[PDB]
Amino acid sequence: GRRMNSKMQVYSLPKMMTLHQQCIRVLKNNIDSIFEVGGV
Amino acid sequence: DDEEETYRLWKIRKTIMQLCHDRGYLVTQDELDQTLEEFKAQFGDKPSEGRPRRTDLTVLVAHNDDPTDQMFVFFPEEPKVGIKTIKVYCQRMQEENITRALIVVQQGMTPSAKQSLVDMAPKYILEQFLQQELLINITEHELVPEHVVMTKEEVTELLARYKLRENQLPRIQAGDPVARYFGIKRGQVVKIIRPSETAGRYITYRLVQ
Amino acid sequence: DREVLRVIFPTGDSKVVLPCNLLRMIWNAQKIFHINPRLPSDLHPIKVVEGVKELSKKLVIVNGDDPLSRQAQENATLLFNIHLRSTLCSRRMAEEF
Amino acid sequence: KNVTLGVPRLKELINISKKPKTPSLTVFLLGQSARDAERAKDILCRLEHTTLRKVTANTAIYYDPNPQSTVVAEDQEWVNVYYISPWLLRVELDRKHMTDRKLTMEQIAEKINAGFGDDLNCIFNDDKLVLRIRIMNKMDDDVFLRCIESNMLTDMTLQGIEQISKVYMHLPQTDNKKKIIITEDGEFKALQEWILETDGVSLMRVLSEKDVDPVRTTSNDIVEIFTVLGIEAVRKALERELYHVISFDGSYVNYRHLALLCDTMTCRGHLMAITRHGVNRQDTGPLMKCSFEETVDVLMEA
Amino acid sequence: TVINNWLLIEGHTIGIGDSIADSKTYQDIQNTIKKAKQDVIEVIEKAHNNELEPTPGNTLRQTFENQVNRILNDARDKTGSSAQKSLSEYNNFKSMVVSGAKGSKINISQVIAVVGQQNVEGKRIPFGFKHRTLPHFIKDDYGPESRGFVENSYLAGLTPTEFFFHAMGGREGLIDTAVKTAETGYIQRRLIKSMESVMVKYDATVRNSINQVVQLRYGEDGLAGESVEFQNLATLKPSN
Amino acid sequence: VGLVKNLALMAYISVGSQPSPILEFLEEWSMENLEEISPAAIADATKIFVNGCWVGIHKDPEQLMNTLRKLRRQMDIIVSEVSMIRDIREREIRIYTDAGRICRPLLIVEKQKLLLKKRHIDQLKEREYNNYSWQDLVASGVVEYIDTLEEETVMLAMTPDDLQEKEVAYCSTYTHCEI
Amino acid sequence: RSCLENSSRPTSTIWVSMLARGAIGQRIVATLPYIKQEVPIIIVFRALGFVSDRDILEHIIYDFEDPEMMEMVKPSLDEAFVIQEQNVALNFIGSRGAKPGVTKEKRIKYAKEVLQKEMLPHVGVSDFCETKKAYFLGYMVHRLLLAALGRRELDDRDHYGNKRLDLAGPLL
Amino acid sequence: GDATPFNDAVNVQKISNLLSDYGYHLRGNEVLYNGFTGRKITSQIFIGPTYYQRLKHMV
Amino acid sequence: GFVGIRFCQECNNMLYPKEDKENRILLYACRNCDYQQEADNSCIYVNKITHEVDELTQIIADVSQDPTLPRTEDHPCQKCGHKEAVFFQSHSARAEDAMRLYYVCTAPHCGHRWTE
DNA sequence: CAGCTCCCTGCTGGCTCCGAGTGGGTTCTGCCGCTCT
RNA sequence: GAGGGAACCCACU
DNA sequence: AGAGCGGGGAGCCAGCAGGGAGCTG
Ligand SMILES: [Zn+2]
Ligand SMILES: [Zn+2]
Repeated sequence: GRRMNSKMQVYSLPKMMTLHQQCIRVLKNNIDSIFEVGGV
Repeated sequence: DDEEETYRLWKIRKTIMQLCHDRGYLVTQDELDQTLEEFKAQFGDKPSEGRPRRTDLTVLVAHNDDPTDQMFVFFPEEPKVGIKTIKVYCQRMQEENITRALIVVQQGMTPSAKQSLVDMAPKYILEQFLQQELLINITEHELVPEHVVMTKEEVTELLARYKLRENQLPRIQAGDPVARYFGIKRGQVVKIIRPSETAGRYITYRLVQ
Repeated sequence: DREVLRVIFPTGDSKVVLPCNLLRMIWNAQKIFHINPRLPSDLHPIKVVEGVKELSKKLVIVNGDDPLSRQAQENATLLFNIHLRSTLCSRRMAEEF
Repeated sequence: KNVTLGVPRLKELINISKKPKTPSLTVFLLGQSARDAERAKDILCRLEHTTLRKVTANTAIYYDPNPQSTVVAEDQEWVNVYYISPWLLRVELDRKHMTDRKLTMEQIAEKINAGFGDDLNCIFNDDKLVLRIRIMNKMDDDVFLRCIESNMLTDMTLQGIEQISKVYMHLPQTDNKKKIIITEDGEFKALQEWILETDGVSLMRVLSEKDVDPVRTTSNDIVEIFTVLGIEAVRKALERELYHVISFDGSYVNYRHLALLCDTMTCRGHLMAITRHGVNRQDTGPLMKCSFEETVDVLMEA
Repeated sequence: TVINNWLLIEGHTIGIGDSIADSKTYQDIQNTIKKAKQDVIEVIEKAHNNELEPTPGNTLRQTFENQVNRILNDARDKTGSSAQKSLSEYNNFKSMVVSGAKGSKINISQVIAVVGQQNVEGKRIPFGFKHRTLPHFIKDDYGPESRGFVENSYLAGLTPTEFFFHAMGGREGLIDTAVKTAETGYIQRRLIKSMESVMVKYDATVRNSINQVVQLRYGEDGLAGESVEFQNLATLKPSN
Repeated sequence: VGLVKNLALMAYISVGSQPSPILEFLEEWSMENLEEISPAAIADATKIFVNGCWVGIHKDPEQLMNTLRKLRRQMDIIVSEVSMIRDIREREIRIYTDAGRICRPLLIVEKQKLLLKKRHIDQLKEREYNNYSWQDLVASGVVEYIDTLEEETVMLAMTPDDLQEKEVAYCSTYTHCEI
Repeated sequence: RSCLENSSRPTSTIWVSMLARGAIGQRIVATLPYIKQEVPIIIVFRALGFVSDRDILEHIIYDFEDPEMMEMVKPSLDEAFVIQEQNVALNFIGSRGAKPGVTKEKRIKYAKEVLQKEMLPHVGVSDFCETKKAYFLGYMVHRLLLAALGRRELDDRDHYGNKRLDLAGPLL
Repeated sequence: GDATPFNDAVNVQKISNLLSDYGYHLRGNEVLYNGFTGRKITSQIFIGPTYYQRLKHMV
Repeated sequence: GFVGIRFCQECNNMLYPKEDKENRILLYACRNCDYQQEADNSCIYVNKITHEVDELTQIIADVSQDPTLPRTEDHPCQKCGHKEAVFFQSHSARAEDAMRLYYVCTAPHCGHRWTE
């Protein structure tokens, strides 16, 4: 008796993300989780 | 365009000749299946110049059962038709002692013209017909069944058989398109033959009111 | 009759609504009289023809002998007489029924 | 198609309505235009009404005191090829609307000239359309030119019939609107032919056109059929429409009940609606009419 | 009487085991629904890239809605058909449907597989809010669940948005009944009063109260409607 | 049918409030009155309506709406039944304090997390012996009364399971959640 | 449906309507309470104490780079051009009230009290409130223009944001 | 039993397994006997406690 | 395109077009007072029929903050290159013919709006 | 030939209809003050 | 062995 | 002197005001 239930925002990450781009975009999705960057 | 009005005039003529053949007037088979190229041969092609002239398109037919009884079919050249031109046609009716006539207007007539046709209808029978109404034969439509104008003897034996008065029949208006097509007045009875899905055939009788 | 039918029904719909169910009546006659369908029958085709003619005279809707009455009676039972002739054929009553 | 059906169409049928909710035509095509899609489209664009608004992209009032020296100068060349009022209608059209209607530019010019008597003047060329209208030969000319601009936009017929708003071409996959013919073998064979279903009715004008079947072309408008084809034709049409309404569900009502209703509705030569305005105008007794409706008015008129 | 006493022997029931389908059927129905929702998203992204073709006679939103509704109705019919073919011969829903006693096949579809699309005035669930059907949705959401497609059966139970859209769908039917009774009654009354005195007379003609001829024979054949039957003309269809 | 209706269980109809303290707060929170502005400033400023009365314009509607919601969520100047709608597309802020508005309490979701946490449930578990009640939840900024016009500008989560990140993320900006 | 808050008095409804096409263009008129004919809206703005046209159109059209709003207020301006003074506008309104006046002074008093206490009571029922009432009337005309241009969408009658519930309190 | 409308913790399969844990058929059916003859009814009858209410509309 | 209104400077009112045949030019002549003004543009009345291709001036950038508007990451901004955007449709009656997405950059102070 | 007459059309106002059949209930008539002793 | 009307509301099929 | 009398929708039809034609002095 399981109920099927899901939604989808229709449309129309296909992007060559290198090391610095991946690092900055991971930080751009988890900004608030930084305690102390060290010496950056 | 000259070609559009040439096609119009040919179709109007063909419908008029079908109408006259249906009313019982003597119409030869050559004129009944007369085609557009035969209209371009018999008449002109450029009505703006006037090679087919509407006055040249006037039809004279005679009744099958009485060759001294004839019908005119006039085609006025003006869009709106008043007293002057129908009095010209009435003088023509008098001077060639014709009884019935059809006037095929192309836009209409004045109200006083319609009143005047009703006025001399006891003496001379004139019938208004628009060009747009005559651009097809309505009796060939699939909805329109077979209309047959009954002779007064047939009406007499009809009301004798069914023991009916005239007012106990179904009615049809005098301004009905098929009643106008067959040119029938009050007191005439139309036999209407139509196919039936339960009986096969059914004959209704309709008095012209 | 077939030309009349094709005039009446230009769409080719053979379904009509008619009083007597002739096919079921024929099946009733087969079951009542124990008709063996694999034997020769003692029914002369002229009996079929004349019986259908007399029956069609006997099914009167419009009464009288006036030609107006005759035409109305012919029109009132046109489909049923067509269907009765198409069903009680001498051919169909011999090889089919 | 938004064809009215069910109870509202039944009410539209038995109350003879001068304006049905969705009046429609079923145009059948006579000849190879029934088979070819492209001359079927030619008949479609010959039937559907096309105002000048249906093709215009923009219109503008300009000031050109000298037409030799055009202000706009995007159209200077052919205007000076041509060589009045200093006021100007410059109308630019949408080319897709200009092309799918198969209109040509001189047709628009001659329709302007015929509609307004050619007292004004229209000059055109393009190869980004331009049509330039000036008025030839007490009050400012702006209000007159704006009024004739509004008349050309919302009152003008380029092609088609005015009461018909739009036309639905389709090919029937069902025999209910097909062309059932009898072949040389005596078989019944369906012919899949292009049919048109308009959103307005002008039955006389449509029936009169070329390559339109003047036999099977019909309407769902009962008053239009009565005015065009007669009383027995509208009896047959009323029977067909009532049968459609009843048998859309697959439900069956015997033919004699529909036949009795239509024979009652068309017995007296005209369309007698199933209302007080049809039944209480009959030749029946005053007590029956006062039983139905408008009791006191019927009794006073008696 | 005979069948009621044999049913005393045999017995007939309906249970919660009749709403149950096989697990393979549930996987097939969920696969059909997932495929249909993927097709709906494909149509939405085609219309959003201006790749959808506007059919003649319809505006672009009308043909978009028609394509979506055709996909969802095909989904409901296919899921229902799989569910009602998976039924065993011992099923009670199947017994009462194929006996014709009670229940459509759509009832089996809605009980077992998919309740289906909910409609208000024939269209899908309107944007009652500012371009949303409910405040649980993003704006401009034209998908199945946003505009009233219920992907659950009555056995699975509806989600709250599906429950509210189904309440809108049923309220539409209750309204349609309670406002069509008066119009139908007025139509019936006017039909009666226009022909209450029309009758077959003793000369077999059909006349009204004032003896005008309506039909010369009743139904043009003079026959009563009770004793006529559906028959076939054997000489119309065949070739020469 | 469809004319006589019933309230839902947690639906509460607003009883009415004085527009005044909202009006002094708006006066001392950078709203420029209509009687002291040129019309040329209207074209890019957000109009402010209080009980349908256009009272002024404001040029920072983020901070004004956030300040007003913060005041309502802590039972300050804005009482709990005051409805505060922001129509972003048409640059309007409508404040309704009149009676007859029907509203319901919804949980507040901020940054995809409920503001209702386990300490509230623990305190409500002993309602008889903490004197903790529903009104303290209203005072804690946890639940919020949302009416019909304000429900056009909120993004509801049906369950807190909607707030969880999905493989096909439908929305990540839920504003409230259903109880 | 205007009604001044925290005061039980019956609601006074003002309509601001825009005529159908089938003159030059689209005319905005105002069905005021207790004025039994359709006053043009520019005449109402004149009667509120606004002789000019940047005054009226700044009250109505808030952005002057927008041309379509101007092209739709143009017929309403040009139909009400012959009235240019405040008291002339007051006479033009009061001549078609429920109680006409043989004296011009009585008609001026009638139109003043109608536009003072009956036309939009919620924004102001007191003197010197012509600017707030005129901004709200301009907002009504602005919303009419936005909906007629299609830029804004028509309101829904069944939306309970548009509906209040008279309970035992307001009814009693 | 809890029958709050939207509750994932309660579904037909869970209730069926719970009913099978008490020596009943999982889908609620039982082997009923005819009261008049004593013979087993061939179908198995869905029987269980259901909340009925008596309405004011007495004959 | 569209040409704006012209306003009188003396009596603060509307101007009206008129054609002076003395210079055979176009002047904006007020008819409450005697103020006249020559016209920079000859266009007096102008209408748009199928020229509704620009829905972007009706869009204000503020709609980037709407929590109910859908956000996407697959359509980056051209001006500032932000990943987040909000997408919606044009909701006018004159945009029932189209379901074109209009996008607004979610990031503050950018405000760039585009289509496709 | 200008002004008058005389019938088609467009408009607004008026008018009349709105399913069948059942239970049960409350609340109202009637609304109060007088002129005579 | 038979002494109120009307208005309204709710409900039933 | 208290007792009693008085005082909403939908759709069709009909009349009147506008045309456009014809008519006469
Ligand atoms: Zn000036
Ligand atoms: Zn950006």
